[PDB]
Amino acid sequence: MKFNPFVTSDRSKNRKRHFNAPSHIRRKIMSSPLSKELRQKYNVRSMPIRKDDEVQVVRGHYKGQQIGKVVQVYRKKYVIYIERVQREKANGTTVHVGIHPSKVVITRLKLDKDRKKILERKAKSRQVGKEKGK
Amino acid sequence: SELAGHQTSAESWGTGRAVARIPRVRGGGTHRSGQGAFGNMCRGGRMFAPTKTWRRWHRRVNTTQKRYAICSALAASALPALVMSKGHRIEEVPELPLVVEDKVEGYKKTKEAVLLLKKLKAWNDIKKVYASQRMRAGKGKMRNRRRIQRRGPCVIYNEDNGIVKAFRNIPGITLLNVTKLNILKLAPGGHVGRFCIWTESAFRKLDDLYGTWRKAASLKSNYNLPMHKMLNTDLSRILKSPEIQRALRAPRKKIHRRVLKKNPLKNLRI
RNA sequence: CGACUCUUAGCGGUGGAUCACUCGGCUCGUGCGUCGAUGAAGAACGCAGCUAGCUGCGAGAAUUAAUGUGAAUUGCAGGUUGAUCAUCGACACUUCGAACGCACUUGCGGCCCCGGGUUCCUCCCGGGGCUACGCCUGUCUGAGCGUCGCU
RNA sequence: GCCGCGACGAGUAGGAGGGCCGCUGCGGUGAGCCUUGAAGCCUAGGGCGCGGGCCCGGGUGGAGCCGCCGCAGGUGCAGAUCUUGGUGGUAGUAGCAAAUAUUCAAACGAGAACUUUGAAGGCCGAAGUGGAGAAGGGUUCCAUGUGAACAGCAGUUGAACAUGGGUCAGUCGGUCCUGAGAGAUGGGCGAGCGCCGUUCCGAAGGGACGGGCGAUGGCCUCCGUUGCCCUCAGCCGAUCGA
RNA sequence: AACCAUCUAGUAGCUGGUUCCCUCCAAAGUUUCCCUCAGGAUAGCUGGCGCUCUCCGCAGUUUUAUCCGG
RNA sequence: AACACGGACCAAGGAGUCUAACACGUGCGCGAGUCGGGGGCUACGAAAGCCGCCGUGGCGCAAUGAAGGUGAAGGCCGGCGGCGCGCCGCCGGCCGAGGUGGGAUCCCGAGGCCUUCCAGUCCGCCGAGGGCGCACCACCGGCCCGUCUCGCCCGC
RNA sequence: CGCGACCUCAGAUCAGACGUGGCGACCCGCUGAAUUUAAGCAUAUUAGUCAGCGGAGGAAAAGAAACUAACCAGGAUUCCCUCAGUAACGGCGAGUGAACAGGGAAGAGCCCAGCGCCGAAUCCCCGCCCCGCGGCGGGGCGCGGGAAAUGUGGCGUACGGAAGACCCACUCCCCGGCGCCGGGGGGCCCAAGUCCUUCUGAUCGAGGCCCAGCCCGUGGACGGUGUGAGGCCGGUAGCGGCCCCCGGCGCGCCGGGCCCGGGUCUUCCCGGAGUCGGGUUGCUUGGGAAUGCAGCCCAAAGCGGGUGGUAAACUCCAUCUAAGGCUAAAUACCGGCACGAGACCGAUAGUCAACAAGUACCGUAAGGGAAAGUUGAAAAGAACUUUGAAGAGAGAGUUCAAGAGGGCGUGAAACCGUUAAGAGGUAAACGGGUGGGGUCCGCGCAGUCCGCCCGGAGGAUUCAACCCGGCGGCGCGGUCCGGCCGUGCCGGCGGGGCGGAUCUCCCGCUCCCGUCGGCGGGGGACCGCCCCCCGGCCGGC
Ligand SMILES: [Mg+2]
Ligand SMILES: [Mg+2]
Ligand SMILES: [Mg+2]
Ligand SMILES: [Mg+2]
Ligand SMILES: [Mg+2]
Ligand SMILES: [Mg+2]
Ligand SMILES: [Mg+2]
Ligand SMILES: [Mg+2]
Ligand SMILES: [Mg+2]
Ligand SMILES: [Mg+2]
Ligand SMILES: [Mg+2]
Ligand SMILES: [Mg+2]
Ligand SMILES: [Mg+2]
Ligand SMILES: [Mg+2]
Ligand SMILES: [Mg+2]
Ligand SMILES: [Mg+2]
Ligand SMILES: [Mg+2]
Ligand SMILES: [Mg+2]
Ligand SMILES: [Mg+2]
Ligand SMILES: [Mg+2]
Ligand SMILES: [Mg+2]
Ligand SMILES: [Mg+2]
Ligand SMILES: [Mg+2]
Ligand SMILES: [Mg+2]
Ligand SMILES: [Mg+2]
Ligand SMILES: [Mg+2]
Ligand SMILES: [Mg+2]
Ligand SMILES: [Mg+2]
Ligand SMILES: [Mg+2]
Ligand SMILES: [Mg+2]
Ligand SMILES: [Mg+2]
Ligand SMILES: [Mg+2]
Ligand SMILES: [Mg+2]
Ligand SMILES: [Mg+2]
Ligand SMILES: [Mg+2]
Ligand SMILES: [Mg+2]
Ligand SMILES: [Mg+2]
Ligand SMILES: [Mg+2]
Ligand SMILES: [Mg+2]
Ligand SMILES: [Mg+2]
Ligand SMILES: [Mg+2]
Ligand SMILES: [Mg+2]
Ligand SMILES: [Mg+2]
Ligand SMILES: [Mg+2]
Ligand SMILES: [Mg+2]
Ligand SMILES: [Mg+2]
Ligand SMILES: [Mg+2]
Ligand SMILES: [Mg+2]
Ligand SMILES: [Mg+2]
Ligand SMILES: [Mg+2]
Ligand SMILES: [Mg+2]
Ligand SMILES: [Mg+2]
Ligand SMILES: [Mg+2]
Ligand SMILES: [Mg+2]
Ligand SMILES: [Mg+2]
Ligand SMILES: [Mg+2]
Ligand SMILES: [Mg+2]
Ligand SMILES: [Mg+2]
Ligand SMILES: [Mg+2]
Ligand SMILES: [Mg+2]
Repeated sequence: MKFNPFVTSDRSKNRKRHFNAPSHIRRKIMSSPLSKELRQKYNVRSMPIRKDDEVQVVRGHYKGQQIGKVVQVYRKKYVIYIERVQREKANGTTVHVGIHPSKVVITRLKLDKDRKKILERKAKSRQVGKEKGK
Repeated sequence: SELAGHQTSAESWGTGRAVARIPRVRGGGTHRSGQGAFGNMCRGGRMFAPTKTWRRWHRRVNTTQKRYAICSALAASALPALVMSKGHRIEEVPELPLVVEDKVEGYKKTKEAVLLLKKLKAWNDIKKVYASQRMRAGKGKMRNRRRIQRRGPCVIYNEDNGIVKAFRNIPGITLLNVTKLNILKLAPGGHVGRFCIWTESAFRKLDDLYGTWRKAASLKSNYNLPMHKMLNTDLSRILKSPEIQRALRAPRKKIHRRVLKKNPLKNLRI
């Protein structure tokens, strides 16, 4: 149960939050998990996804083991267009199909300055929370 | 709101014109002209007896009756048939007014409290609740009353030593202070037989809180236990005592059905 | 058997009831409880690469700076020493409006200062800064066979 | 609860009882049902109940629903010259009748009684079916293209639609003036937002020329540019109003 | 005796309408008073809830006595 | 049926409600008492629980009278003081809170309810006749407050 | 005459300042209706209400007695409960209608004038200099300028007070700064399966994970995600973490001001006028020989005045000190910002409006004021061929499905077309009773098994009785051994916990002459009730 009284547990207010969310929050919403190998490395459960990340789709029609590269993110529809997931429209032009980020797993991070910075912050809060809970 | 409906101006056309003699909207080339404002039957319009806030919501009740109730309910918790008929699954449980050692208070984690309920073999009721977690029917759905589940077994404690935090995660289980007991929870639906789990302190305190029949309660100012009207409920055993049977008449239990009238003029042997 | 008329069922049409969805209301409650001559409220007119409305904005005109965040917006073209979003203390805010130079025609003005204009002739032109009513404390200049003083 | 005996049964206005009659929602409860297809809907199928109504089969549909014990209600429609929304007969009917009128060929075009040109015949007959303006409308003006909808038949057309263009003043008007009058100030009245009243109980001029004295600016020549003092000044009522 | 909104859902002894089943019982239009006669009260008629006794009392009836009647 | 009115057809909507007070009936709690509703202490809960030196107060337990006020059995023996054997009043002792009729239930119980004929106890059951009488009704007395008439005494 | 003091009144685009309108849910002061009720109506009622006008704040207003009472007396205001539908008013009809005392929330008190003392001991502004300066202040210096005797400051104000003298005892407060240690706003973070099978277009479904009963749980609220998810993501829990800003109490120090008291005895001092009050008129109030308010007229006092709910005269008593002022807390809030919930409503409902709504549109104007939601998981929106001027269609084609093709979910009736069937001169339509034909169903179309018996035919390592082992039921085991209890009862050299309107020396405190009483408390006995220990009776399991 939630005991904090200023947080709301009401259906229409949360749906309103999502469908009318700003870009900077959407960034935070559209997150995906790390594989257990990478989880062994950084000791981190999940990360916000980036434009140039490699991914495996788990469910849907296009599922498999094909590590596809990301092409572009469409936050306004909360969805991403990936390298080989597409279908040909009649005239011939192919179209990348949108996929929801949660149905996706990272195999290789595009590692910038901030990305390493964030992973260390998350690791710090993990070490403190486990030793503190301990 | 009281305003609802009546904000329009609407003079009636009146007699003539072969029309209904109703409050009609005042002019203008648009749909709403002659279109009907007030009246429960008109579109829009004031529903009958606008719902007022100064309705009598709250019903007060007498103290003696409340305490009577808590007593009856507790008496029922000792009876097993009643506990079963409320559906609680309790066959291998050793004793219904199920008392426990006072070390549980010192528990602070659910893994332990669960393993405890396993040792007491009360988990099947929770198992029933888990299987029974499902969706509500109707418009409630859109007003945050979506999910429903069966009620579980009560746990009563005297003093909080972390146990509250420790149990609250298990679905169904209501905790209770003993001093501050509640009926709305003890007898849901006014139906008798919630399965309870007492602690030794709470079990001993009842003798002081309500008293026996020859010692009043020390805590409440003036309150003895509720009196019986008749003690020997089992009339089956009564009715076959020597004394009454001795003093009764003989049961005339032979059935004498309706006789058919045969004609004496015709039938000789009749 | 014909055509016509009546009745029922299958199928197709008109029309949009019912049922299921719900970023809206109503009601109750909590905590705060702040506008304006430093030009408010309201109205008008404008501003987008393709834009009419809705929404946002004031000649810096769908936004500047600063701070936080940390790589997009997207219907279409095109161009990480911080793109984009939010926060908002610096910066700015056209014209009517109590409305304030006098009028409501958007017409007339008045004073002072700059630059072209002179060749100080002052004209002519542009720009800039002032120019509402009432009332208060003080400043200044005045009035009165009002009341005195000296002559 | 079950069972046995007799006697009776019309009913408006009206009263009372029982409703495993039915609707919407709340606490318990059915280890209830459901994408191997819920609700709703359709049905010359099978059945139950005196009845209110309900249960099975079949078809359609694509996500939620019901039984039992208790509680609360905005809880059951044929009518109200009821409300809103939709559809019939009446009807392919009444009708498309104010002021004389059209006809022949040719062109584009898929197609022409009505478009255009030419030819022929008629009318309005300068108190005009003409040429120009005002108030008032506000892009309807002009060109190119379009042929959905509109122009009560049609249209290759149009004041319809879509794209684009277009209004140049010292001298033409407003702007200036006052007109019947409206309307400030002073003054008065008024609980008060405000009102009477327009020369009436008002210290109602900021102007000018010359003289003197002071003050600056210039080929300081001569003349400007501000100030005081002397001398002079009737207005009339601020202001709008063609 | 204009027009717009508000007081305003303004009053009506007067017309009009008023949503499921079955079962059981079942009327009045008469008295008196009212600026009462298209209306109320009030007695009357009706239902429902019961209660005290029953396995001596009562009757829209006659008879026998006895009065009354114009 | 009407030469009385409303109605072309269909779907959806559409009408004795809420609040206060009172009266009667019923169910529940406690009982000469009863009630905390206001106030105070202690996720669902704005609930729930407690308070009695928080029962102030409300309703009831006494009426009547305009008001000052007043306020709900009595009977009998001896004595003492006084008067026409008796009486009034004043001191000590006993019974002491009405009566009649009708009254559902209870009580007494002459006698008796069968084995072979008598003798012979205990337990039941029935019952002639007679009593104590609940509730309730009818009547009769008594008591209380106001009021009227007639009276004679006690007290500081 | 001229010059100079003052007084009174003007003008200035004088230097510096302030007002002016909006919002108006709640508040304050005025003015002020009628519908309607009374079965009519006219006074009353509706009602000091709607509507009009002005002025405010986060609250306002109120408020420290010209009081209540008439008791053994209480003691500012505001608000709740009760006093109460009471006393009273009223064509005595209809109806209207308070207060004081009592228990509660909160609780805080103060200031001038006057009368009088003090070299006006007072104030504002300019100028100059130093510090500080996003709430314009602190300090020093001017023959710098005004205000002020038509009265500035200190003390002090009805609870009395001062001056004077005489005794006793005193030392910390106020203003602003700096640095150092410990609520509010903003930002970023934190557990655990996509494990193995299976249906399906897509799975959040189903089944499974053994004795470490899948993993976490201080986290199983909720939302999202191609159906229905504790463990896929965001969040939720936690005296969990980190980073900024603002505040909050403390400490150490600087530059200034303030130099005040407690009692005693003696002498003096002390109050607010066109106001109270009266007559009179009109409104209002529960206030009735006038409760309040106002207008006119009259017009006062000082051992005085007002009040003491029936006018008046006489009379004693009581209680207050008006006619100058301030003042936070509890209380109110259908407007606003930003927040939370619900036995509410579900597109003819709910605000008029779930949407480009106060929009389109109407009226010269004041004002009036609508209709209108829904493809799909995914735009995959139908390339290509073919007839036709094209609209329109035919094949092919996406999708699980176009039986969802841009006003497109499901798609009833009224109404129409066609098809199939049956019939037809007393308009159609109906109830009862039968017949015929259709329609589909009966999964009909050689028809019941059940016990028991009799008889003939198979087969299984099988029946009874005893032994062993376990368990349950019962016990007149007449009365086997031991417990446990009793809304049962007696004994107590018991130990006590509550209550008592039954009694009871000591202690603590004030007063009187180490002595004598009183009040409060406390042991100390005494009565009732229960609980724990024994012993014994009765009865049960
Ligand atoms: Mg439903
Ligand atoms: Mg159809
Ligand atoms: Mg509809
Ligand atoms: Mg519907
Ligand atoms: Mg723009
Ligand atoms: Mg920037
Ligand atoms: Mg930023
Ligand atoms: Mg003009
Ligand atoms: Mg009958
Ligand atoms: Mg009948
Ligand atoms: Mg379907
Ligand atoms: Mg569906
Ligand atoms: Mg209907
Ligand atoms: Mg004809
Ligand atoms: Mg014709
Ligand atoms: Mg014509
Ligand atoms: Mg003609
Ligand atoms: Mg002619
Ligand atoms: Mg022309
Ligand atoms: Mg044109
Ligand atoms: Mg034509
Ligand atoms: Mg020219
Ligand atoms: Mg005027
Ligand atoms: Mg002019
Ligand atoms: Mg002109
Ligand atoms: Mg009505
Ligand atoms: Mg009306
Ligand atoms: Mg009629
Ligand atoms: Mg006669
Ligand atoms: Mg006739
Ligand atoms: Mg008709
Ligand atoms: Mg009752
Ligand atoms: Mg000035
Ligand atoms: Mg305002
Ligand atoms: Mg009347
Ligand atoms: Mg009437
Ligand atoms: Mg009348
Ligand atoms: Mg009045
Ligand atoms: Mg009144
Ligand atoms: Mg303010
Ligand atoms: Mg105030
Ligand atoms: Mg005041
Ligand atoms: Mg005062
Ligand atoms: Mg009082
Ligand atoms: Mg003072
Ligand atoms: Mg002072
Ligand atoms: Mg003074
Ligand atoms: Mg979900
Ligand atoms: Mg979930
Ligand atoms: Mg699971
Ligand atoms: Mg998570
Ligand atoms: Mg938490
Ligand atoms: Mg009055
Ligand atoms: Mg006065
Ligand atoms: Mg009096
Ligand atoms: Mg609507
Ligand atoms: Mg439609
Ligand atoms: Mg459809
Ligand atoms: Mg039908
Ligand atoms: Mg046919």
